[PDB]
Amino acid sequence: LDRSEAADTWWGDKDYPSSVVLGIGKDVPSSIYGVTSAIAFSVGAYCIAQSNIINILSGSTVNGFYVAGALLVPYSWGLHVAAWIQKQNGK
Amino acid sequence: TKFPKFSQALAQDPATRRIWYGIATAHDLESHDGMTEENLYQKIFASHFGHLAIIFLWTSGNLFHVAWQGNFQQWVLNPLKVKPIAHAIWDPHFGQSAIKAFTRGGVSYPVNIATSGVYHWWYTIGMRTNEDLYFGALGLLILSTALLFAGWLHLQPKFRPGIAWFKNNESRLNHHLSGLFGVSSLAWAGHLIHVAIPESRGQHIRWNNFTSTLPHPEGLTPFFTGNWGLYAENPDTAQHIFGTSEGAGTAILTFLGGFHPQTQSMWLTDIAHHHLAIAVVFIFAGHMYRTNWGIGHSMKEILDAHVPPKGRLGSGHRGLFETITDSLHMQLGLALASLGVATSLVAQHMYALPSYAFMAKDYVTQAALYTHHQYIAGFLMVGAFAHGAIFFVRDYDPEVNKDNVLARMLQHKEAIISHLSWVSLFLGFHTLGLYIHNDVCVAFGTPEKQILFEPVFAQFIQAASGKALYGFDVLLSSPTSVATVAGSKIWLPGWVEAINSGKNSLFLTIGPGDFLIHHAIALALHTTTLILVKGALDARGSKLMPDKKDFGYSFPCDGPGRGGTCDISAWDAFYLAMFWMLNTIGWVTFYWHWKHMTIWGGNAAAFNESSTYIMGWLRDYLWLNSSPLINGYNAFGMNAQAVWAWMFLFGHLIWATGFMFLISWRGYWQELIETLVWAHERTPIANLVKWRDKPVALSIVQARLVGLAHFTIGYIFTYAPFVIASTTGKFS
Amino acid sequence: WLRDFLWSQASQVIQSYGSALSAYGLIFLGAHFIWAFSLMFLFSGRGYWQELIESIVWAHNKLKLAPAIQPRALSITQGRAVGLAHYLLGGIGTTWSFFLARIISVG
Amino acid sequence: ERSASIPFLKKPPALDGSMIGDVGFDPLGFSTTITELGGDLSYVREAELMHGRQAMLAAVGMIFPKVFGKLPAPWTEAVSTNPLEAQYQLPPVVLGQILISIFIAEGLRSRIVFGNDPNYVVGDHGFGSNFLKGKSEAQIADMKLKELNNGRLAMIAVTGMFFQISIKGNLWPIIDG
Amino acid sequence: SFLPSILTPLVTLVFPGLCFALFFVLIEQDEIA
Amino acid sequence: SHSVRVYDTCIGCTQCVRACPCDVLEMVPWDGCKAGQIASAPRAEDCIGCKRCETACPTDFLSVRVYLGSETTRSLGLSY
Amino acid sequence: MITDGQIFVALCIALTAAILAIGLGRQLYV
Amino acid sequence: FEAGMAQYNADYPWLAKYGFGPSVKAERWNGRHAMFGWVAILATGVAKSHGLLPAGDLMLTYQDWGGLAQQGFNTYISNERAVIMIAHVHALAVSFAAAFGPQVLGDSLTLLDGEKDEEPYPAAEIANGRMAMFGLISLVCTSAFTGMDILQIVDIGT
Ligand code: CLA
Ligand SMILES: CC(=O)O[C@H]1CC(C)(C)C(=C=C/C(C)=C/C=C/C(C)=C/C=C/C=C(C)/C=C/C=C(\C)C(=O)C[C@@]23O[C@]2(C)C[C@@H](O)CC3(C)C)[C@](C)(O)C1
Ligand SMILES: CC1=C(C#C/C(C)=C/C=C/C(C)=C/C=C/C=C(C)/C=C/C=C(C)/C=C/[C@@]23O[C@]2(C)C[C@@H](O)CC3(C)C)C(C)(C)C[C@H](O)C1
Ligand SMILES: CC1=C(/C=C/C(C)=C/C=C/C(C)=C/C=C/C=C(C)/C=C/C=C(C)/C=C/C2=C(C)CCCC2(C)C)C(C)(C)CCC1
Repeated sequence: LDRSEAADTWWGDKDYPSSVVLGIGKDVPSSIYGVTSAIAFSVGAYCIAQSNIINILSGSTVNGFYVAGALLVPYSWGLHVAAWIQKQNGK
Repeated sequence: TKFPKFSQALAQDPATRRIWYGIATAHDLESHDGMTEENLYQKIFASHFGHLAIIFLWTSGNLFHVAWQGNFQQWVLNPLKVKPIAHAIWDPHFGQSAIKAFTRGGVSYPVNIATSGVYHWWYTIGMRTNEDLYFGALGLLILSTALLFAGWLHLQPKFRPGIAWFKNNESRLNHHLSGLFGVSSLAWAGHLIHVAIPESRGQHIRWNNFTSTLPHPEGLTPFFTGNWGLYAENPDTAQHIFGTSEGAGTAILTFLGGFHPQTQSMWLTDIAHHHLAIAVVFIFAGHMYRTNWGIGHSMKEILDAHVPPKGRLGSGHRGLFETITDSLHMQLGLALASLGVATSLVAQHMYALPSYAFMAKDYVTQAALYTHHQYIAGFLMVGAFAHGAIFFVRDYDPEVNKDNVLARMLQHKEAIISHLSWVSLFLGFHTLGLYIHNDVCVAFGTPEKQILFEPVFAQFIQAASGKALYGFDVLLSSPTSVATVAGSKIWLPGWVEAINSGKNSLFLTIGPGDFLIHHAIALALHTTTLILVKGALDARGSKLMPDKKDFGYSFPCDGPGRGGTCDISAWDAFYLAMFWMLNTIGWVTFYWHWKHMTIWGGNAAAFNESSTYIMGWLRDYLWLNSSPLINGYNAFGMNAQAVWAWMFLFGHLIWATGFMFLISWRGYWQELIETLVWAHERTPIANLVKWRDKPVALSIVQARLVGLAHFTIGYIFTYAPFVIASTTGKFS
Repeated sequence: WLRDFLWSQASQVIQSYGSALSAYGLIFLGAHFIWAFSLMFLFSGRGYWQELIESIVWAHNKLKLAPAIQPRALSITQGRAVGLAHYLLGGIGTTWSFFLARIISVG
Repeated sequence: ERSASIPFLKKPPALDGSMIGDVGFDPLGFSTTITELGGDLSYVREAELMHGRQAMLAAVGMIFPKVFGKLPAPWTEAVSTNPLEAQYQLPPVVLGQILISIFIAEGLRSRIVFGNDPNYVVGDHGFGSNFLKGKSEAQIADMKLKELNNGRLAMIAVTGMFFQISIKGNLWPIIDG
Repeated sequence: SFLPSILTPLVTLVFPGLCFALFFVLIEQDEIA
Repeated sequence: SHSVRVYDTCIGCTQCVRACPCDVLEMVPWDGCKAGQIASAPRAEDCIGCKRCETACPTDFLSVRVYLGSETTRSLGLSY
Repeated sequence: MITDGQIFVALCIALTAAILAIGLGRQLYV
Repeated sequence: FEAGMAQYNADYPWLAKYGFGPSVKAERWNGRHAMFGWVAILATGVAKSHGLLPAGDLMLTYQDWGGLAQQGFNTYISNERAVIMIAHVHALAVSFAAAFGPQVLGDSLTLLDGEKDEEPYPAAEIANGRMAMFGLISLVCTSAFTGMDILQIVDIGT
């Protein structure tokens, strides 16, 4: 990737960042971002709790579909940050 | 067309400083005459190829010498008694007594006893005969040949890569993380599962039958069906003997934790699972950046738009991409800092969690490896800071970094330097004061008055990790804790016994001596960082010299005007911080060596009692353990440690010779050389033989460099014989 | 020379704590400390210390207590003199304590 | 604009039909990155011809030892007819002397490979070039394309063969055991 | 073996001496006209 | 040889030329300064680099400045 | 036990590496 | 091959002038030494047959030759090795006198220095040298591969 092939994303003067920083998610509405963030956080917390807390994680038997979904907690964080960004962008 | 062809100024230089400066500026390709960026990058690429070839030649040489002259096959049968042999000695200066003394290790010729752990490493990864070592040496030789050919090839016209290709950061980072780290770690996991675990379990898997022999009885059917726990089922038993099928399991990927009981080293199944998992993580990480398809990330965009609100960090990270991708010194500094941190990490982790079989009981190899890697970590950290300073004085553009996160460092450099000075002064004052207080209290026959502070926070961390002797009863030390309950079924059953077992270096017990020495280490680190940070930040300029950037990185001075300007160039801040690097690593290695020597001797009370005062440090560590070294040769005879004694006094001599260059400066020697020039020119006969380069005293920076090199080399060559010879003589 | 004179006869100095020669042991360590301290002045240079003093002067000016008599790094001749004086004091004190402790203990 | 071999992908920018066997087949873009670097495709084309010729020779010499016969057997009676086993069963004399023959051939080739000869044609070592004197340039292109296609086929074939002998121990339509 | 005797002096006395001689002569070579 | 430069902060004090031990510096007429003269270095090849000019310069920072560079017999000041 | 022939072929490979290193050094110098 | 010579010369432009390199003088001198060496190994063969060389299982001692004796090392130096090494030392000393000394008589070594040239190729001694050196490289090749020694190969082949 060359230095020229890069959009101007700097937003220090502005109060909020442009939607270009979201990449492919620039056009995603804020309501969809927020509701998906809530669903993702709930599902990931449920998966981690059922993997480690409710059942103590045994090496012989780990579900895998609970290991997946545990990654949605960072995804939920990103989704709610993007929800805020889209809310301030009015998009 | 003189020797410094790259430097016309040095070519026209008529004195003997031409040779010195050409040699020491040979690799400073950025400042060479008629140099372009593309040629610079291509030459760097070729030099990298040559360097890799040298590394592989060194490895192949070690392997070949152990195969040819080493007792590897004998050592394999009885690792804990046979002393590994490095290589044979050929010396026509040896006497008969020397030949007899150096004849050891169950061989008929003089030899050197290896202290690098290569025997343990090769035995663990599954080398059993000299033939395997020889074939590995041949493979490494062929690899070095290929790398040298590649280095030659990529300087050719049609094969010279371009500047855009060199500056393609995204593709390089993607591949050097998904392939160089990820796929290579996956390959190592495959090697373990295919060759190392079977060899530790008593199976001879080599190239002629690794295709036929299955790593697991089930094969890849569990892997493709998703029943991956079958590979963890049936682990190795606690009665297993390394290298024999008795007590051997069938698991290839486990998370037992702890240590293998016979070897007191980590399980090879655990290591294979580690490398497999981390390879998966690296391969996932290496798809982050955008390369030719659309998916990915743009590092320029990420850095540009990472700026916090209301200008907290100024304009944020704008322009950092440009400065980093344009300046090679910043990249070099970041790489050196990361590698120094990694070297410190491996030094701290090898002794705490030994991975190679029977290395825990090999006390000489452990101390040698720890000292080695700690010293290299210090060197790499000093280099990282030095190249950061060079970047500031050579490659920093304030126009690009207009109100940048990097420019604000220069903005509040005065505050940074003043606070580093404060913390250094506080730590030094109070650590030295407590040490002297303890010294005087013990000296006046009243040790009860010592100010002994228990390292409560470190002990709390040990308890949280699983230690129980302190009685804190927190987290993993508490049986009821949710953390213990969660981890109870995977690794804690092994980890708890490993940490609580007292025969191991995992989370050593600590006390007031540990408190005091840790605060001394903090003092030394903060002072070294103070010197290096001040050099880097004042490299551009100062109140005594605002135009330092015009003069550059390494210049002698600005003259005696303005009160004197000695050691102002910020190369002199490398020079001055190298002393503190040697000091801090020396303190760290003294601490490690003494605390481990006492524990190996089962006499930890000696450290716990005498380490609280400097007289105890001088008496019970240096004076006590220096006897087997200095007695390597005496009036009555000589032992195998005579070489180590000679070297201790040789390192002493080099260290003392450095003081000459560091104390006496150039004018005295220039006048003396003028007198010698007069004498040579005026004597008869000898005046027919006449120099070509006018002899002159060494330059100021040249002599600072030479004195520092003498200091450092004497330091290492007088500490290495001590740490090896004393440990060998005591065998504890 | 290193083994049978320095190492051998340093026993009476290092083993002096808790006795009448504990003062000689303390002076031994202090003389070693001063000898090491002297190397700072002997190896270092005035420009570094002047820049460091500039940073510290900024720190004091921030709190409005920078002195009217502006602080300066020592002159070059003075730095050499201070290093030499500390070097000689440390060395002579080390030998003084060592000889006195050894001879008082054995003779 | 579109590749002639893969009609739903863009044409490789480097390839432009000025080479033998050019059908725009470069999904990864080796030619593209080489042209960005600055080098030419002469090295890759000559390496392709080398590999294709070697693969053709290897394929014929691997179907032969057990087809028309393992020589009159002066010394090859002990060498196994299995090709993957014969390589670890050649004697020292024959092995080293085949080695030195191919070494001198490759060392002779290396100079014109990495040289700066402007008149050098890729795949023109002068060995057996006399037949090309009679033929015309269109015929020359056709014959070079036939050579390239045969080598391209053999590179993949052989590869199969080797694997079939390794894992099954026999080819399907020939070499019954 | 005899390789140590054959090679150690060859590579530690003869070769480094020739290298020092060559380097000295090369650095003392003057500019071409 | 070293590079001697004079910046327009000069005030024609002629003390650099007095401190000069090699006749590298001289006063030449000028408009900017009230004294009507400015230091100049027409013989930089004779410079040795002791920076007595810089020591004697009374400006807040040095109007006369010497940058060390290529070494020669004259710059090294070798009598042999 | 490493054989004399084994040491000799390893030495030959080392000499090849030496020649390539000399070539690489020359190309780096130019 | 002249192209390879120009490539070398070009690369190494210094060694070239003295004749060190792929030069006819160098080829001639080796050839002379290789012919003398065929004569030498034949002389040692007949000397060993006639038990000329003090020989056997006798070995040197540290008290007679010191650290060069290598007594106590794995290497077992023989008196035949010592005497043949002394003969070779005498040969080397005479050669060094002939080379670095006056060109008393005969032929130079360093291309007669003096900016002389290399006369590209009785004058058949260069052909004989080709013969002798190819024979020598063949002898090392068999000694390395077949492992059948040197004197034994010479004796059975002759
Ligand atoms: C291909 C690589 C690989 C293989 C063969 C194994 C094999 C094994 N692991 Mg696993 N493991 C891996 C990678 C791998 N691991 C990675 C990357 C991690 C994260 C660091 C772990 C962490 C881990 C732990 C902590 C434990 C195991 C254990 C096990 C055993 C049973 C697992 C099981 O039944 O899962 C069956 C699951 C599936 C068939 C589906 C998995 C699909 C995943 C979730 C897809 C997404 C991956 C994700 C993006 C990668 C990043 C990691 C993220 C979760 C943070 C078995 C020996 C257990 C063991 O041996 O205990 C003694 C155990 O306790 N593993
Ligand atoms: C002195 C001298 O000689 O001068 C030379 C000079 C010069 C110019 C070089 C000359 C020439 C021409 C030469 C050298 C010609 C050589 C030609 C040669 C040797 C050409 C082989 C092709 C093989 C192919 C395509 C194989 C396909 C193979 C395939 C596709 C398969 O069979 C596939 C398959 O096998 C698998 C994979 C698995 C099996 O289950 C199934 C089968 C069996 C189906 C001259 C003029 O003649 C003479
Ligand atoms: C393949 C190829 C090329 C090539 C080639 C070829 C075929 C090269 C062949 C080279 C060849 C065949 C080179 C042999 C040298 C032998 C010598 C010098 C032996 C001297 C040995 C001597 C002088 C020994 C003397 C003694 O020891 C003896 C015997 C007895 C002892 O008492 C002691 C003495 C000292 C008396 C090109 C054309 C170059 C281009 C490109 O590279 C590709
Ligand atoms: C001058 C300069 C430079 C340099 C610099 C340097 C040299 C630096 C270094 C630095 C460093 C060297 C740093 C480090 C750091 C570290 C850190 C920051 C860490 C962290 C950690 C963490 C976070 C952890 C955590 C955890 C975990 C994870 C687990 C367990 C627990 C705990 C808590 C421990 C450069 C080149 C850039 C350029 C510019 C200038």
